[PDB]
Amino acid sequence: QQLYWSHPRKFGQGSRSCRVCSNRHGLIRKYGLNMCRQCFRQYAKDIGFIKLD
Amino acid sequence: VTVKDVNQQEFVRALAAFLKKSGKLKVPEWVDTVKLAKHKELAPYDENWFYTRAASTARHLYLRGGAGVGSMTKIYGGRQRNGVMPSHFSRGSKSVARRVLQALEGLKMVEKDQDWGRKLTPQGQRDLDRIAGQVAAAKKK
Amino acid sequence: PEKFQHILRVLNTNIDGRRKIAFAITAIKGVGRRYAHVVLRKADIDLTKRAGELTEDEVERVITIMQNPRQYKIPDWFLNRQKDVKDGKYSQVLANGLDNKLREDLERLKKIRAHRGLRHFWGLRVRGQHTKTTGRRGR
Amino acid sequence: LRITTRKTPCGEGSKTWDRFQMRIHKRLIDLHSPSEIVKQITSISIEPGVEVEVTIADA
Amino acid sequence: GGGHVAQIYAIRQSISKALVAYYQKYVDEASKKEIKDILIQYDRTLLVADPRRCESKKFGGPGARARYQKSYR
Amino acid sequence: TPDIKLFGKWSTDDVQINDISLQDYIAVKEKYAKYLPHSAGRYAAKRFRKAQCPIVERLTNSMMMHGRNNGKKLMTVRIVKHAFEIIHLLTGENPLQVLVNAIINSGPREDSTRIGRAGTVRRQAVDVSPLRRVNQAIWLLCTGAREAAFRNIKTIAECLADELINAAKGSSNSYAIKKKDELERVAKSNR
Amino acid sequence: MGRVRTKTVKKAARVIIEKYYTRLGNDFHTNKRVCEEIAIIPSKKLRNKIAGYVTHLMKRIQRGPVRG
RNA sequence: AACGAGACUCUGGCAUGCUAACUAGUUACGCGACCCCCGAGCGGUCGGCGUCCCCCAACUUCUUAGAGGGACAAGUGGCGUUCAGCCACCCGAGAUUGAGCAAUAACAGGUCUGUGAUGCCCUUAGAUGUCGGGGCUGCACGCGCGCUACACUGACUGGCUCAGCGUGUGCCUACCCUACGCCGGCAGGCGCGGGUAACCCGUUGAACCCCAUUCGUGAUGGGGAUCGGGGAUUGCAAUUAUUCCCCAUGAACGAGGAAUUCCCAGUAAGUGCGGGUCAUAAGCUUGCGUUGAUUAAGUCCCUGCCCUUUGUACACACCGCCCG
Repeated sequence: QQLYWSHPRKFGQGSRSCRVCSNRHGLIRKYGLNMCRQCFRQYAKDIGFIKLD
Repeated sequence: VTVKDVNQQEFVRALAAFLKKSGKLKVPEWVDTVKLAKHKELAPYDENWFYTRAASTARHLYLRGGAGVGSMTKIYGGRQRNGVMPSHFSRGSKSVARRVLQALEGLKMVEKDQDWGRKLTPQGQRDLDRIAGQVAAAKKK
Repeated sequence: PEKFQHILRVLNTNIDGRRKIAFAITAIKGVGRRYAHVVLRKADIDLTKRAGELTEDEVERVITIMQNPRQYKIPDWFLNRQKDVKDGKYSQVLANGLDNKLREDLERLKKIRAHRGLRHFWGLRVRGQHTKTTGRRGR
Repeated sequence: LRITTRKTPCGEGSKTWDRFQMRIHKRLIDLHSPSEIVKQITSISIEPGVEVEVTIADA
Repeated sequence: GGGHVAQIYAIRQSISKALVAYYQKYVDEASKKEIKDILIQYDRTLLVADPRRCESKKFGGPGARARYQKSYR
Repeated sequence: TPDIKLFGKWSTDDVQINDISLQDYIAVKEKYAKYLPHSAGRYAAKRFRKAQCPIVERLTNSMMMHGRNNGKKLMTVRIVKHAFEIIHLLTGENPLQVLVNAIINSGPREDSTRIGRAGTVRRQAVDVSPLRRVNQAIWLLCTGAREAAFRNIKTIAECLADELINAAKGSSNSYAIKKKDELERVAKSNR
Repeated sequence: MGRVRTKTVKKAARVIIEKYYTRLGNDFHTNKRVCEEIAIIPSKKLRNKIAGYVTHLMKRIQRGPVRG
């Protein structure tokens, strides 16, 4: 078949992935996020936060 | 007297002179080519800057609990003009302060004590308060 | 007092006796203010007086301490040039030789015709810079 | 815990943000008594979702 | 706490009240009532305290009130 | 003296206000004399509250302007201590009486304003408050010393003490007594 | 400034004076504590208001008859 | 009668009252040790300076965070129909400290490149689904947001002295914050140790400011653009210079047209710091401290908005409509 399929991803914006579906572009790490800012908003009601200010 | 009582601008300018009389302080060769910190743009005007800075070294050890080569630099560091970029703080030289403190320790006015830092010898503490009253003897406090 | 002399000529640039010694010397190319406050102290003379108050005996020593800096124990890192390239030594370059040296390195980078010499010959910025909104002479 | 992030997906319109916050609380009661009756009585009689951590010694 | 300046007002405000308290506790009323009239005459926050502290910034400005420039073309 | 502060050396007694009009917005000695000009930072939250604070402090406030000098009130007080010192050596007076004359001589007597008629500029002459006069006179002379020392070898202290002399004795070599008379010359015309 | 009283205050203020006319004084603090016991006002700031208006009404009721 | 307004939530400002603390302090001695007679005295002691010693000491003012209280136009004087309220003053924290939440109806506003949300259409093996290389940085030009400057109220070199909001390895897949010792001018290297964190970094020993030298009205030592050579760090790789450091080179610019933005009290302005993105890297954004003014207590002139009355050939609503 092939002798390659991959090349070093060890750092950068391609070796971390966000939990929408493996979406990116929307660089995220904060306090152990790995969680997408669009959906973070939809989880304002869900637990982690309730808005108070 | 305690060194607290007197002015400190006066303190150093008599303590620097004191040392240079007594043959004290074996100085590094590099002393006429030395910028003295990363945030300067020039060498000092002073030709006896080493004597002056050793004064200020020994004084701070009298007050605070004593700390190493890192902390001395942080006390001395200032503002760095990066030109077109906005100014920021940064630390100065290290290898100068590492020669200062070892030169003092050769005279046994300081010594590596416990709890991660040099502390000033009782012989050192004697000599500070000895000249502290000499300041008040001079002008009149 | 001290009416003896004023403006003078030294190597390749005319230096006034109006200004302080260190700052006067800087006008000569290849010598900045930082380079001069060293060389004066190796020469063991005052920098606290004017350049018109130096004698001929003194300034004769200045240029020697300048042009052989390694032999008067000014460090290698403190020079303009360390291993020029294709000349094999540490060097210190002064006024009219500086320009001659400079023009060589331009010529060299069009000889090989690297990216550098092309950018030079086209009159565009050598280093990583945008030219889209930078320049104008034109508009 | 502060989180200061965009209120608008796919940024357009007037620039707005949103402050969220979580407030944790800690407090601890020090006892000195046999470890048996402590570990017996502690883990029971807790209605809400509130955490407890027992330590062997600290002093 | 504070800067070089605000410390000066703090040490003044404390020593003024310190003196008063010593008379309030070990000496009679009419001693310290007198001293109170003198200080509060040229009140300059010797026996009182400012309630003013910094306001919290909101977005769209570098300051709490000042705003970024607005362009229509 | 033991019950009323000087200035650190300068008497606030033997100081007068030589108008009946402009007193009760110029005061410096009723009990308002203090060792230094500074405040805790109360100066204004009412319209009347502005008036009360000293003239010497007001002068220090309006001295620091134009970007680089804002928020440097301690540097500003250095310039004022030299000012009085230079004024006393130079002419020999209670150097506050100099300043009081300098303020009173620089305040306008009549002023103009705008009025909209026919979409074209017309002007109308009107009068001026005592509180306006004081505010204007403090502004004008401080602009002089700021202007002069912008390329002169002379320091701002020297420039400012010169500017209070030529105001205190009118002579039209100051930026103030010039600019005062310009306004009044307009106010005569359109009236 | 501003701070013109709303209708929620003026509705209950009238009621509380009608059915507990006797308990009232003309001091702020006494009329507060009465309103705290004869009813519950679910806020603290709201309580401090309703007392003050109850006080201000009771001044006028000791003159001619109120029409509210 | 209902929704919005208000009420409400958070935050700031008032507690020598209450609650309780070696992962927080203070005071008190017990102290013994160091220090100088520096003051009475002699060096001891008494007093002064911090640190170790501190307890089975005492306390909770300071620090921390919980339960409570306090402010209501409450009192007084004017004014108002004497109603609803408004103005001044006493007490004092004055009835506005700043934010969060926010109606009906609408827009052919933005987003199919947040979405394993989704219709329809297209494409689907010579693929619009994978590796290697290049580009999004390419310039005779036009515009916007900002940063740094044009000096003496300054720059430069020494000396003194103050802070706060936070954050940190054991996480993503290979990675943190750093004290201390040693080596180097510097970037940096190297050896050891702590930190799950009011425990270690950090009593965050920051800048402006403050104090003393030097420069002298000079495109000057102001300004640091452009540009040559050399040294380090990150990475698999640094060329079209990743970033950082050293020496040299030394431009425009000497207060800015027509126009125009933003701001009312710890506010504007000056000044530094933390977080975000981050293998390496903020001139950006988001928060925080520090220094801290001048001017107003108004008005409908301009720009715009709310309510009533009036006129209309308008309703795709004056950016409208319409005439020769």
